[PDB]
Amino acid sequence: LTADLLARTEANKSLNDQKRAATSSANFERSRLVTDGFCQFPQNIFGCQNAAEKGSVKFLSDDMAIECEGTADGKTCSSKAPGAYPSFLGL
Amino acid sequence: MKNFQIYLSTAPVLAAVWFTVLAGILIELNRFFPDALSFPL
Amino acid sequence: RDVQPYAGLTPCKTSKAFAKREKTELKALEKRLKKYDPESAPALALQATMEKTKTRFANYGESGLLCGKDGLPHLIVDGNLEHLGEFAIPGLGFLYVAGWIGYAGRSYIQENKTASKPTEGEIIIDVPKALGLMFQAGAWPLLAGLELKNGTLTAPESEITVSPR
Amino acid sequence: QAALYSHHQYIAGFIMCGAFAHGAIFFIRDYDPEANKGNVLARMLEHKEAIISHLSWVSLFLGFHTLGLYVHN
Amino acid sequence: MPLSDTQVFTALFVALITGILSLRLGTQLYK
Amino acid sequence: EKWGEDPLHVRPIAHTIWDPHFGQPAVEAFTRGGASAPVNIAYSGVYQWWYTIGMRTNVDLYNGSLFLLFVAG
Amino acid sequence: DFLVHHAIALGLHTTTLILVKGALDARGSKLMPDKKDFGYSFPCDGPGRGGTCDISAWDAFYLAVFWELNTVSWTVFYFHWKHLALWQGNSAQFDESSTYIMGWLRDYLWLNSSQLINGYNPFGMNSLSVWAWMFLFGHLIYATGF
Amino acid sequence: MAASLLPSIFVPLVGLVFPAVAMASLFLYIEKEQV
Amino acid sequence: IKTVKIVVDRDPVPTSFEKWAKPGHFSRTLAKGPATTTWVWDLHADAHDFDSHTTDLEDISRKVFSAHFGQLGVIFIWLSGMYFHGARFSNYEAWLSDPTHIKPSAQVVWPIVGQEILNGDVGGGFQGVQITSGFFQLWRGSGITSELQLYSTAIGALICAGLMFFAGWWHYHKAAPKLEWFQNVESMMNHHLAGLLGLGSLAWAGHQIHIALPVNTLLDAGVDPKEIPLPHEFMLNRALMAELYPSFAKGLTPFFTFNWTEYSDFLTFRGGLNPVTGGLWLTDMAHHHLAIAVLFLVAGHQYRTNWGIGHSMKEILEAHKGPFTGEGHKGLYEILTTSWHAQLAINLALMGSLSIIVSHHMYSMPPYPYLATDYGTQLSLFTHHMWIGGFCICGAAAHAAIFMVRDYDPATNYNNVLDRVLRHRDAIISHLNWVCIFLGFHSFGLYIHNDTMSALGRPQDMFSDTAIQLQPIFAQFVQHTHALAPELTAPTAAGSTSASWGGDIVAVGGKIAMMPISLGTSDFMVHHIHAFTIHVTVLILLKGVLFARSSRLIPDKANLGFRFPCDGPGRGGTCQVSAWDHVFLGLFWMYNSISIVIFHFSWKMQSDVWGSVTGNGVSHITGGNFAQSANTINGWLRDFLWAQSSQVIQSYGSALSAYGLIFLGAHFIWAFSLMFLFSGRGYWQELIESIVWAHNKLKVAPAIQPRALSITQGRAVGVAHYLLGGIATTWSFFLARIIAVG
Ligand code: CLA
Ligand code: CLA
Ligand code: CLA
Ligand code: CLA
Ligand code: CLA
Ligand code: CLA
Ligand code: CLA
Ligand code: CLA
Ligand SMILES: CC1=C(/C=C/C(C)=C/C=C/C(C)=C/C=C/C=C(C)/C=C/C=C(C)/C=C/C2=C(C)CCCC2(C)C)C(C)(C)CCC1
Ligand code: SF4
Repeated sequence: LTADLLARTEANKSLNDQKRAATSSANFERSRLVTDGFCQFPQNIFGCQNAAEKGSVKFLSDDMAIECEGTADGKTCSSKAPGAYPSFLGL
Repeated sequence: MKNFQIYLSTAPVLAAVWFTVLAGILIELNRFFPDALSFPL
Repeated sequence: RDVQPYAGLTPCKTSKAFAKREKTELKALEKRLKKYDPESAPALALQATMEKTKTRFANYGESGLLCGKDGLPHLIVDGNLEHLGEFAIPGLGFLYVAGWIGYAGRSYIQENKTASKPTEGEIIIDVPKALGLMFQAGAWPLLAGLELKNGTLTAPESEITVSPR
Repeated sequence: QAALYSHHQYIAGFIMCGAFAHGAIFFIRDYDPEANKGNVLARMLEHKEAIISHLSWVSLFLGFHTLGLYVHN
Repeated sequence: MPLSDTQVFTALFVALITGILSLRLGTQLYK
Repeated sequence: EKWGEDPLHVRPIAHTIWDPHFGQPAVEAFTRGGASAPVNIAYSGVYQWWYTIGMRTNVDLYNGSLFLLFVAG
Repeated sequence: DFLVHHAIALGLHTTTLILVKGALDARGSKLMPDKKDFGYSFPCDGPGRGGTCDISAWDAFYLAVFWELNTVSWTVFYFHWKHLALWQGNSAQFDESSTYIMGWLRDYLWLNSSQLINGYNPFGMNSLSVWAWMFLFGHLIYATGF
Repeated sequence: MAASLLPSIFVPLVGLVFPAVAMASLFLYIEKEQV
Repeated sequence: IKTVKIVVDRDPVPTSFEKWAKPGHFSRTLAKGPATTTWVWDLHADAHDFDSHTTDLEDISRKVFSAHFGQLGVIFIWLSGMYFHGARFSNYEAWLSDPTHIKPSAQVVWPIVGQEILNGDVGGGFQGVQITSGFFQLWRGSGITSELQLYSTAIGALICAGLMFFAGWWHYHKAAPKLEWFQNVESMMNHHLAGLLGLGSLAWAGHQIHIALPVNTLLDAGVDPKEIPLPHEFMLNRALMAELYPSFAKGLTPFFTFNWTEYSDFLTFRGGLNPVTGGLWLTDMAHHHLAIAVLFLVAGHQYRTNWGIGHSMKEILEAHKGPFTGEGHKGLYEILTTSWHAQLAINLALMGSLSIIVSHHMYSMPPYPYLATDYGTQLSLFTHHMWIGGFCICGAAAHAAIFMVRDYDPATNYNNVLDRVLRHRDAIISHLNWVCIFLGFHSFGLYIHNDTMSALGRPQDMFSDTAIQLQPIFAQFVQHTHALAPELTAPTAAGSTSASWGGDIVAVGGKIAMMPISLGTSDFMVHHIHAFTIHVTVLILLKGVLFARSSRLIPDKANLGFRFPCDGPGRGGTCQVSAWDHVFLGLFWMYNSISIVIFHFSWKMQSDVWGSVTGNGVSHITGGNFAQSANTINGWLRDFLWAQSSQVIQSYGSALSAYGLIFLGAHFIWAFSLMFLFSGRGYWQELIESIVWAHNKLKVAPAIQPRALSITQGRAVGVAHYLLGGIATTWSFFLARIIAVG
């Protein structure tokens, strides 16, 4: 197993680096969504995480998009489950 | 209920609420009018 | 605005050391930026910080600030008309606000002193009456002037407890 | 120059503390309220609370604002 | 020019007399 | 005397050190001025004061010390 | 210089507060009306009446000596740093770093303590070893006082 | 000669001999009974 | 022989806000109302003094149980917060790919007043406050590879916090147990060994085997976290788990036939550190937790509860007596089943000692991947758990004294092991004081003599390694026996417990995970210093406990209370006689000692262990100056305080500028504490009188009369601010230094 897993680590390394950069950028931008003007007063009435999950966010949503991009087939993605009840209060 | 409101009206809870709100307004003013060394004229 | 030099302090807008301060900070920001690729969120955050630094330095230039040899703005508090916004106007704002706070407090303590159990209301604040007195304390300077003129601001000497000496 | 300045300032501060201590001692041992009745000294005793309170005010103002400006910087 | 030995010892003997006088003053104070 | 000759390039000497606890590096490091023994560098300004008042030689200082010994007696 | 002179004013006003309070409440106060009957220096009047520790005028002096040492240290720190900047020929160092406390802690205390603490070390000693020993000596006495 | 002799004598005299006699003497007086 | 059973009073107290509206309901003097400003401090001081509220022990026990429930809810909130921040405010996923070069960070500040500079360049295309809690290393060692797992456990922790609060409400307002429920200590031990520690360790061993072990093995092999199969795919798919570790192809047959040697691939006794991650082998930790689980499960069947097999702890106490100890341990069962404070004293003492051992064992044997290499988290964890330990020990002394004043009954302790201690407390305290003096004189002169000799230019007369050899021969002997343990006395161990004993320095990514630690003369001197400082803290605390009820100065001290300021200026002056005041001074010395322990740790690790191998020997952080400089107070002042302060004092304009600001602020708080410490209430009360005159002049006089702090409260504030300022100064110094140097 470890042989093929290392082989596809080598074959997918660039995409996972992009994934890690995107999630880190999302996590950092999560402190600047009002200063930069992404989840302002209207859009963040509910959870701005829910805004990123459902609506549109410059960085958070990006991660939401690539987080499950190009993952292993057959297995549920390491970054997110197939489904889940909504985050507690969009938190 | 009413007693809880009275409990809120206690000195510590009211101090915490009043300073929470005050810090909030001061932070918002320093966000929308940032970096104010002096009153402009 | 263009301010005259005063107390051997040149205006910050025309000060070379002020420009050096701006330059230095902006270069530091660039250095911090260089390690981040432009697409990532720290790069945009640092660019926004650079913008903020530029507009701060610009605003300090235009606001008629006097800089020193060090290159940082210096406040003139002697009362000069050209630098009243440094101390006088914010000083007036503080004196107004602090007097409001104090007069709201004095009004509440005097009103609660008439209650059946004043000390319990001292820790459990009657919020409606409190807020009424707080908003009445908007005209603190007037009401304080009335108290001073009528002699009820200050308690007489005989009523106050003093040491036996 | 540095040693002499430090020397005389520390000596001065101690001497000042002694002056005030000996005045407290004067008030205890040597002050006669009956003989000093009505003079400036008995008047000092009469408005001592005002003096102490205004000293407390000026000290509090100076320390609040000086420390605040230092912390701000 | 260093001080001569006679100078040092004369000053030291004057000091010894001064010290004797200091003892006389101390005894007189103690009374 | 030497300090008077070159006031700006001679460190004043306060008094010789005779410490039994000194090691050889201490004896060799505390020998400043033109002393042949370990010394302390007079930071009290007495050299400048005595030079300003006209004292120039060790004999004048000795005469002054003897006179003040007599005054103390 | 503005900020340090106001610090000095704080120190003088507070030391004077403590000392004038001691002098004027020497003969009695509301906590202890008959203080003149106990002399200048007494320990306290017991734990009763809430507690009367450091109530005597002697104790007011004892408290004011701390503030006096603090004020004089502030003045002579100001003197020494301003003059050191003058004597190196770069007065800009003080004029830059005296506006904030870290500047005093770094560019004056930490910066000028380098040669002092190196009076003696594992690589021998120099003429400042006695002053290093006295520095640590005074630290010892200060702590023992605590 | 004074310079080579007197320090080596008077430093122990003032820092070991005089302290010993003074402390012993003061002890004997302080502990001396009133009568 | 009472039967162990569940007992409850149904609906003992109604749920209502009427008591919230009325402050000080729990007392009688505080219930009437505030006459003076002392009332506020009295309210907060006796808020959790349940013994002084109600006389009956049943209500106290219920209050303690539900308060414990509330604390556990608070802890679960804190854990939920930490995991949630590690999910939405961190670079844990980036750090997973590059743990050696990315700084862990799980806190990002809002950009408001220029504080955005605190968001440091921690790596991974991320900015934030670098964290030193080691949470990233813990999560990696637990097998967490995605932020969703962190979010999921954070939400679980929040649910559990809600459940903990609900349990406290249920067990105070709905189903409060009776007193006879809490007094079932046999059952308590049976459950808290077999079920809390035993089953908890078994559960964690199962997690480690089924989730952490495969995930961390793949990470060790170099597999990308985003390509690793999910934990349920390892726990459930036995073929997938057996691919990594072939013993899983045999199922549970070896387990149930005592063929446990077949599990040797994933249950090992390797010892030492993982060369890739620099942490303990996870197979070793799994086998550890398994054996711990078994040992506690067996040991939790010691005590008889409802079936005749088992022990009665009263009997095994009373049967232990001897010629020197009179009646022995008779009556201690009554002490520890009818006094919460006695139990609290024991449990706090052991918790504090344990936290200390935890710090030692975690620096020396780093249990987490990429923990040792991260010097900042390692120093932070050591220092933290040291401070927690010293505080808990001081509290143990305090609660020992509280029991001794309040809950000690001479009738039930006639000639037992405690009464005889109270009957020769003079000998104990005099010998301890003598020991304390001896230790201090010798150890300090070891430093002061060295200072003097160095200043006099006599290095050959110093106590350094070169001049006079005070070698710690016994500690070196222990190091030798432990380095040779895997050969003779621990033959099945493939390696030593730690690399600190000797040989084969462990390096990960250039930096040293673990390095054998040497012990020269400086180590001797600092360890005897540690013993000195410990013995003085023990002197203070034990003197307070033993003289809590009486002394030759005050015989009637038991009725004065545990916490009183003095007995007056009589008898020459009776200040700080109460055992509370001993805890005050005891707390002070505790602080002092910890300050030396953590300084020794920091300097020794920076000088002789931490560093970076470059193929040409070790390049330590400070260059190994400890062995030749840590024998002098000047050496600590210059080469440790002055030298290593450059990071914190020059931290302005960088992400560590917050550490510099805290450094100054903590200096201020310490000096501010000196106000409360060096002064007394009488002065402050008179100053208040003058200020009250000023207020009365303007008719601003408060209804609640202003009062100076009580003398006990003044000492309390002084010690609290002193400990805060000193510890926060050391915190800012250590964190800024170790983060900047790396
Ligand atoms: C960032 C700005 C800032 C901040 C945070 C503070 C903070 C503070 N100031 Mg400072 N101050 C500032 C700017 C600031 N000041 C400036 C720009 C000025 C120039 C006007 C002052 C002048 C000033 C004075 C003169 C005093 C303070 C005092 C205080 C403290 C209580 C103030 C208050 O409202 O209490 C609540 C208010 C009350 C309880 C009412 C009390 C009376 C108030 C302070 C003034 C009203 C009296 C009236 C106008 C006459 C003034 C006479 C005066 C000119 C001598 C507090 C620590 C007071 C202090 O600590 O001294 C002991 C004080 O006496 N401040
Ligand atoms: C011309 C100056 C002068 C004069 C005449 C006096 C005279 C007097 N004072 Mg005042 N006083 C002075 C200066 C003066 N003092 C100063 C400057 C201070 C401030 C420090 C004080 C503070 C002061 C207080 C607080 C009190 C007095 C008292 C007294 C009286 C008794 C002194 C005593 O108790 O015995 C002699 C005193 C001592 C033997 C104690 C000296 C202990 C010193 C501090 C030890 C110092 C250690 C040393 C320097 C370290 C060496 C170096 C180290 C490296 C080893 C006496 C009337 C007391 C009294 O009852 O008044 C009526 C009293 O309560 N005075
Ligand atoms: C650095 C240490 C320190 C500091 C800050 C103070 C401060 C003070 N002392 Mg103390 N004192 C100290 C050491 C110190 N002392 C020591 C060691 C001694 C020897 C025993 C004394 C002896 C002493 C006496 C005997 C007297 C004072 C007095 C005073 C006041 C002088 C007036 C002033 O400066 O007001 C400015 C006040 C301050 C700088 C205090 C700190 C206020 C902070 C900045 C505000 C904090 C706000 C912030 C939101 C807090 C967050 C906390 C949050 C967690 C709740 C002030 C409260 C005098 C007094 O009462 O005058 C009225 C007085 O009579 N002190
Ligand atoms: C298998 C049985 C078992 C287990 C696991 C525990 C576990 C615990 N007990 Mg103990 N206890 C037991 C049996 C058990 N108890 C028995 C039989 C009695 C009666 C003699 C007591 C009486 C007792 C007292 C008097 C107190 C405790 C306390 C504690 C907690 C200490 C805090 C700690 O270590 O956090 C470990 C934390 C965790 C393991 C996190 C999860 C927390 C939950 C609560 C664990 C569930 C345990 C529970 C027994 C099972 C649910 C039963 C419920 C549905 C009825 C800990 C949770 C103290 C406490 O904190 O009170 C709340 C306390 O004051 N227990
Ligand atoms: C508490 C710790 C813990 C836990 C939970 C597990 C759990 C597991 N281990 Mg591990 N293991 C552990 C510790 C643990 N292990 C330790 C310490 C060791 C070292 C000796 C091992 C060594 C080990 C090996 C070598 C193997 C396992 C395996 C397994 C699995 C097999 C379970 C099974 O079918 O057995 C029988 C279990 C049961 C009969 C219980 C099921 C009962 C259900 C829940 C009843 C519910 C009924 C309900 C009332 C009504 C139904 C309807 C309702 C749902 C609606 C399981 C996931 C095997 C595996 O497949 O791993 C990949 C395997 O080969 N374990
Ligand atoms: C398992 C731990 C434990 C438990 C259950 C208790 C429980 C109790 N203790 Mg013990 N104690 C402990 C640990 C513990 N303590 C430790 C570790 C110490 C050493 C410090 C002590 C020292 C101690 C003393 C000396 C005394 C007690 C007392 C008490 C009782 C009353 C407490 C109360 O209402 O105060 C409520 C709590 C407070 C007033 C504390 C306020 C917070 C302080 C100032 C610290 C905050 C520091 C903070 C972390 C820093 C940041 C602050 C920030 C906001 C700026 C109660 C029985 C008192 C008693 O009468 O016993 C019967 C008593 O006199 N305890
Ligand atoms: C650096 C400061 C300092 C020093 C030196 C001491 C020293 C001492 N304290 Mg104190 N203490 C201090 C600060 C200090 N404390 C502070 C700030 C607190 C917080 C309030 C305490 C709280 C406190 C308590 C509560 C207790 C102590 C105790 C002790 C003793 C412990 C035994 C010991 O050290 O061996 C002996 C002494 C030393 C090693 C001190 C240094 C002396 C050096 C080595 C010089 C040796 C002789 C030298 C050559 C001089 C002779 C020649 C000379 C005449 C010229 C000792 C007298 C304990 C005690 O007395 O029981 C034993 C105790 O119970 N102290
Ligand atoms: C306690 C700590 C300590 C220790 C262990 C030493 C040790 C030493 N010093 Mg240092 N020193 C210290 C503190 C200390 N010093 C301090 C605090 C200072 C002040 C700054 C100095 C200043 C100093 C100087 C200036 C010099 C030394 C020197 C020396 C050496 C010779 C001293 C001597 O002649 O002892 C004489 C010793 C005794 C007469 C007796 C010692 C005690 C006996 C052995 C106790 C035995 C009790 C026994 C176990 C009980 C048995 C009972 C049984 C019968 C029932 C020695 C290495 C000298 C040197 O250069 O040598 C290297 C020197 O010149 N020291
Ligand atoms: C500008 C100027 C001028 C003027 C000046 C002046 C006028 C000054 C002053 C000064 C002063 C005016 C000062 C003062 C000081 C004071 C003090 C320093 C005080 C103190 C006090 C005390 C110490 C007290 C004591 C006592 C007591 C406590 C009680 C009893 C009594 C007695 C008294 C004993 C001229 C033109 C000439 C010149 C130039 C400059
Ligand atoms: S506390 Fe204040 S009053 Fe009580 S004894 Fe100590 S000093 Fe005298």
